[PDB]
Amino acid sequence: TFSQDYVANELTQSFFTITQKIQKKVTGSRNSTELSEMFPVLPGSHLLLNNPALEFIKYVCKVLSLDTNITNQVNKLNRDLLRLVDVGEFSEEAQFRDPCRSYVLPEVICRSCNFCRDLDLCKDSSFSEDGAVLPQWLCSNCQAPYDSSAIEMTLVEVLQKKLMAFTLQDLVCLKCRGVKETSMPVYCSCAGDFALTIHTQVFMEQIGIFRNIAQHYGMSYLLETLEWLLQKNP
Amino acid sequence: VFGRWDETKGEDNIDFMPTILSRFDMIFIVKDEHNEERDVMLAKHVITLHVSALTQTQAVEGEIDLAKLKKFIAYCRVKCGPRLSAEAAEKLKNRYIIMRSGARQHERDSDRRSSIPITVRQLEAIVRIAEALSKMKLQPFATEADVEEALRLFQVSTLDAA
Amino acid sequence: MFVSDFRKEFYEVVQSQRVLLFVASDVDALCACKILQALFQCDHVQYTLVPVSGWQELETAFLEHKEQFHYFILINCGANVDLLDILQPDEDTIFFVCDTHRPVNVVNVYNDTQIKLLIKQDDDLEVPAYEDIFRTMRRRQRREWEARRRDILFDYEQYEYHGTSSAMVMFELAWMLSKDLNDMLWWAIVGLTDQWVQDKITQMKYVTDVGVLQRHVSRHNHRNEDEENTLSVDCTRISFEYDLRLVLYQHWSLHDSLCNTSYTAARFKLWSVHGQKRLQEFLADMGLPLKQVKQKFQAMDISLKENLREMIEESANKFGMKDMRVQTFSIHFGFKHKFLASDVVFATMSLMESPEKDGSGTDHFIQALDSLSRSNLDKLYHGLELAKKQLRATQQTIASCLCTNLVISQGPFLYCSLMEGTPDVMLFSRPASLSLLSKHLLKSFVCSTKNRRCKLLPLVMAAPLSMEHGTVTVVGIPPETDSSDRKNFFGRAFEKAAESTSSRMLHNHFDLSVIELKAEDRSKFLDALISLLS
Amino acid sequence: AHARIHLRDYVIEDDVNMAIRVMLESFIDTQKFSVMRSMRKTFARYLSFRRDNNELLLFILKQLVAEQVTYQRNVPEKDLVDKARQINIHNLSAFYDSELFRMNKFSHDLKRKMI
Amino acid sequence: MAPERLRSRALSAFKLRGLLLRGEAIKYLTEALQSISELELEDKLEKIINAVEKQPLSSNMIERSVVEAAVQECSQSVDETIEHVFNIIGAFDIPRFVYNSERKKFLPLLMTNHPAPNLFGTPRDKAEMFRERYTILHQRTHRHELFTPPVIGSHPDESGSKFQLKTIETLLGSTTKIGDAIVLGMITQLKEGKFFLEDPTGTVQLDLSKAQFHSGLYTEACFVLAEGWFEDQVFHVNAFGFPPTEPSSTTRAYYGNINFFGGPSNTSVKTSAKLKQLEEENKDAMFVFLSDVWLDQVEVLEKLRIMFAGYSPAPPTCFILCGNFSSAPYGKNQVQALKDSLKTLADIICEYPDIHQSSRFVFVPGPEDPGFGSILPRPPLAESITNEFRQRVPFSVFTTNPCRIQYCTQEITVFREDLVNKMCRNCVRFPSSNLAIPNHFVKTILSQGHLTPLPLYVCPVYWAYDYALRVYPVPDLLVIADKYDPFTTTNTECLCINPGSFPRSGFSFKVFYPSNKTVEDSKLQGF
Repeated sequence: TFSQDYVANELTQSFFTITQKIQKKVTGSRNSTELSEMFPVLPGSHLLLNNPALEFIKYVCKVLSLDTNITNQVNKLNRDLLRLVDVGEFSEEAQFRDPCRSYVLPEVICRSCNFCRDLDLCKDSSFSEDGAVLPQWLCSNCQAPYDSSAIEMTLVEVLQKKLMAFTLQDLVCLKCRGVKETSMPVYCSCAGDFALTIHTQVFMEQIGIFRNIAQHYGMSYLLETLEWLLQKNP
Repeated sequence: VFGRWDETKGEDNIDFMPTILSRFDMIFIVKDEHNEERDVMLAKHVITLHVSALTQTQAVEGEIDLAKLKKFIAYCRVKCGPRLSAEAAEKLKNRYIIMRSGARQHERDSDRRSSIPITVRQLEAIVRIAEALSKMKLQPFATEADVEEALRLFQVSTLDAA
Repeated sequence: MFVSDFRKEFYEVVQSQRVLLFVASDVDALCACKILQALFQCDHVQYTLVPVSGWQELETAFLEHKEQFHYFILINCGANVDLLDILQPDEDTIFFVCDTHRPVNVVNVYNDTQIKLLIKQDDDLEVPAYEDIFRTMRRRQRREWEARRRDILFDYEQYEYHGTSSAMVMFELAWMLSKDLNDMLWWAIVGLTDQWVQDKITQMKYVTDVGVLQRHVSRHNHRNEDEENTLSVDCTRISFEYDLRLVLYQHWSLHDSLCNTSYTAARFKLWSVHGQKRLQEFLADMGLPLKQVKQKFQAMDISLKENLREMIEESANKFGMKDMRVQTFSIHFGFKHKFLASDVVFATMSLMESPEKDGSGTDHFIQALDSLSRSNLDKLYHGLELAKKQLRATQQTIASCLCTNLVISQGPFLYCSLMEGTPDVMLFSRPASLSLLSKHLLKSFVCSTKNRRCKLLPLVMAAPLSMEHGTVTVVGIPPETDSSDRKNFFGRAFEKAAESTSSRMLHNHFDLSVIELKAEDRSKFLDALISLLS
Repeated sequence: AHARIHLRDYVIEDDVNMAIRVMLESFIDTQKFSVMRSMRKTFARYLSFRRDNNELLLFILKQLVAEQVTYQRNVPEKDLVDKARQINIHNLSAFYDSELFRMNKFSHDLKRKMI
Repeated sequence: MAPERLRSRALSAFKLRGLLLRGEAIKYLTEALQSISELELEDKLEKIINAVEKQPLSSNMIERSVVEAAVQECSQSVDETIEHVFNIIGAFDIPRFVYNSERKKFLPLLMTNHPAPNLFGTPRDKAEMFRERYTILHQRTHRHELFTPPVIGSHPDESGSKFQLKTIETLLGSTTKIGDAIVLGMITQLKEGKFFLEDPTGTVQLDLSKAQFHSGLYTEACFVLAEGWFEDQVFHVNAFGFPPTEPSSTTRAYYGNINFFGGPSNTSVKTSAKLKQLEEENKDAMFVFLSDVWLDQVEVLEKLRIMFAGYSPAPPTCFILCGNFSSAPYGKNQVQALKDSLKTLADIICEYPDIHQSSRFVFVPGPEDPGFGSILPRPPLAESITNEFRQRVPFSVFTTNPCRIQYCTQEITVFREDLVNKMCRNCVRFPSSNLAIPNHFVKTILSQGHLTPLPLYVCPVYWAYDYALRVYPVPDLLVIADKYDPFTTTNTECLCINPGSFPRSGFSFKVFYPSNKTVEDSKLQGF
């Protein structure tokens, strides 16, 4: 239990040194057109990653803040290293966010082993497999693949039924919080305005998920449907 | 009455008589509702406002200066006196009947007279609110849209009496 | 090539032609443009006038206009770069260059056919010889010649500075054409006073050019007036003045002008809490009542206005301000209109560098250019109001920087920076006003500090430019000393530091000592500058 | 008010920290006695009970001394405060009145400026 | 002719009419007019200036393109044209008009504050659909003979030809047991069995114990004139009826010849003398209409070969193939099968080059075909499917469902959906059998003025594009492609037809002649 503090002091030294090392080396890298270009892009990637020492600090501190309840020294390291980078705590850029838009296709069945399992299409390390993504999309009973053709068609079908859910959604007034009863009103029983039950940004996020999935896995028919769905927008 | 508006106590939060409440065209119960997003944006606005006490008192886009707004109000007051259009008056008539029926049924359901009344003064209040909206635009008549905005404002002021 | 005679081999050429004026957004350029406009309008020359403020803008306008015009005039731009390389023109076009920037690029100097320079050959010029710049033991001799070439070219291009005013050059042309009006002479005076106000020239050169313009003022006055019978009060009357250095003191209260003049503010440390008491010591030495000093100058008692200049001079002498009086000019017309040349400079500059987010910088240029004509006198007065606001904001920024100690030594140069969202950083986002602020701030700093070494340092100053692109403007100022030549090396220093760092520097401004940087690049860029200046 | 107490013409981060501390300690005092523990932890950890920041200056001093000793073998107080005015740690006086540099055998003198 | 005098006179001719030519325009004009002298030059200049002014000029300054179009029109080049004579308009291309009540006029959206339509509509737009449907039917209703009499039109007052109208909010008041109330509103089963009426002012219960209903197939979301009396927050219906339908002649006589149908023409194409002539330039101007063309079947392909054999003599201007193109629409399988279908169709079309060069081929995909089938207006079939057919048969256009076809002065609407079954299942009152169901359906569609007079979950629609489904004013053809039954009907100078479903009609289909507006049966069942 108490050895958390000892390693915390050891990290108070080492983490400082390591942040200085990566800071001075990455900022001096002449191949950086912008430091945002430095980061790798996976099908789950959405964040505007910008300043590698900061992302490194954030991710390290996230795991350290969750692998013990004794977060006090981790919080102190956050304060010290964010000030060493000269970026403010309590800012948006200092907040951790999951770099991956995780998206799961559940209960994918394999005939090679007669087994069903859930599949995340954004999580996987597309750089190391590309065409081998389908072997990487193995059934966990075995190592047998799931195929690109049927999965692309499944994603398009998912998009169709999702867009149906959006187009037939309910609407809720922002003041009398019940659902919109009839087609007549622009304002509800009280004069509050209405709001979506299925917000547009849910669909922009899921469209971005499927777009990056299709881009990293070369799914051109899904990209046709997505390109049309993106064009007819505000 | 209890400092903050206490929703459990209902009409006891108001000590004003019905007779003086009827004379107010619009009654706002502006409750201070806690919310983190509004609080963050409000605090940022306040702090930037306090910082902006040194920046030469510059004007802002999409805004009228205070002096120009004052003179414009004086000009519109002396010049334009609007009236209601006929169909707009018909709309206001019907909506007044629905509103009065709602108030009566609410009072019957509570078995207690509401603190804030809804009367002919409130009808005329909606009338002159619509006329004020028309006078902003120097129009001789108040349209159905002007009456609609007047109804919207009075509905905000009437949700505040529910 | 240098034009030897403006009349024959420039003006009589373009007089028969359609012309395109490119004009920089600075007051000297505006005055030269007004003089040349008046000449062309007398002779019905079909000119087109285009404002520009950077190389990208000049390139865009030239690409838009290259097909239709063959004769181009560049005012306060183009001399210090290779115009053929930058613009890529057709060989039948001709570029006239009336630019105060120095040193002139050697390609522009020795290009005989296409680039013609409306620059005085008796200006301070040290162009290297042609054989030094343009083309086994023979290979060794050639390599030695190339080593000589790079050494001499670096010695030539190290320091940038400014020559004679373009407005003065254009008024010289107008005088040679015998079409010089009194208003043209006033524009020439304002053009010189722009250089003096912005400290682009030495005091000796300013006194020499004022001595030149004194003769023209005397000629214009005696053209149609003497001491026995005089002109109408409506006519413009330009008078030489040995007047006060204080800014806009005839349109302000004297308290405000003593507050916001960089000279007196730096001397008395009026940013500091003790400075107001020092100012009160000065005023009590003069014996001026405070209720009169804080009253507007036009409403001040004439008994006090009778000999105010001698009073201020003789009190300034014993308080240590040795050069309070300055040689300058004023213009009078009508009953109530009276301006100093410095006043017109500040008004036009404030109109041009106005912080309003309306239209475009070309729009602000247009307002500034219109204000230089007496048919648009209301614009001149509005510019004086904007100058009041600008000077107050300048002193507020200087006080903030010195109180919070943003100005900090970094070895061979002082460094300062303005943070986003601070009060009135918007007014100094634009590069020209930033350069002026940096000069005033450095004067205040060297007057404030006790450290004799720090009094000798130059200044580097930065401010935000575009948050969406994540960029900052940066300017470099030489050391502020009484006997400075007003030469600075920060153009080549910025260039060499950026190249040695592979930095994302956009070099868009006409002064080489003004640049744009991607913001995160600043740390390695500043480290490179420190290692370079050593 | 804290800036006025220090005769500062401009408000700094230390004054803001003091104001935040005053507000939060008063608010914690208004809570029930059982609730003060959870409330105090909530505000103290995240919301800027900025007691001291000695560790950054300790390792800055140690880094500068390591580089200087390495350079010497193959005015350090000025070298210390230069990096302290570069990074947002400008109130260096706490570091000199704290034991962290003392048990690392560092010391200060306003005349000699050696450490 | 002298170039300097030609330039000067051309510039003067445009200048006196108040028009400025750019340098390119005047240069091109002088080159075009170089072959003309004073016996013809000034008349030519006046003619081409009139041709310029006829165009939608946005400014006095003229670019080279406008004078190009003008002088080319002066030089004809429109002989045997297909442009101006035959257009296919996608549903997303239809102009978005909005009826303004105070002006009592349809305004295009550029002249208003209305935003552009998009798929991800606001909460307002979902209500705006039904509000605008009510608005169009309301302004339709009040122009009927039911309107109030003029100033002492009758010595005793009359109640709007005994059809005086009111809204819901008016009768929610003093009018209890008034025996002559008539209200326009939407039928809704707002509670189960307890039907309600709704209009933009409010709602009220419907006691429909007696219906006395006129002919027409009543469903939920149908707008009706409810005639009855009001008591106890219930409207006791005496009779139900739809609003009367207008002919397009009446609508355009009232509002002028606005191009509600869409397309290049600024005016309604039904009023144009030149286009009236170009319609009849071919006496046997002709079109063919089919549906559910299952080209994933070899039988359909072989029968199509025989149909091309049968219509080698007198080929159409265009073949119209409505969607549900497949026996088996079941995904990747059908994506590849439709690629094979179009490859084989291109083979067949190249085996009849005369029909290839004489006729066009357009496709209106159904809800079951691959892509965004299930929500209307459907986008066209996926371009990756069409690509080989695009390059091998350039004489073809894949388009949206519904799509609007114009042939000269006549208006054709094409829409693939099995809507009769949907309508009868969502029926509120089982109709009288004395009138046939396609006639019921067509009367309902025309009176409701909409292709989808059903709830949104029954007919999913992108909310802001609901105007594209509107049938207003009544066109020349309602080509409602539906499995139910091939048919032909008519009302209000429209012929409302169904080509059926080609595998289930015994491979029967329809033929149309706009030169006389006649319709013939391709009865080619044994072919």
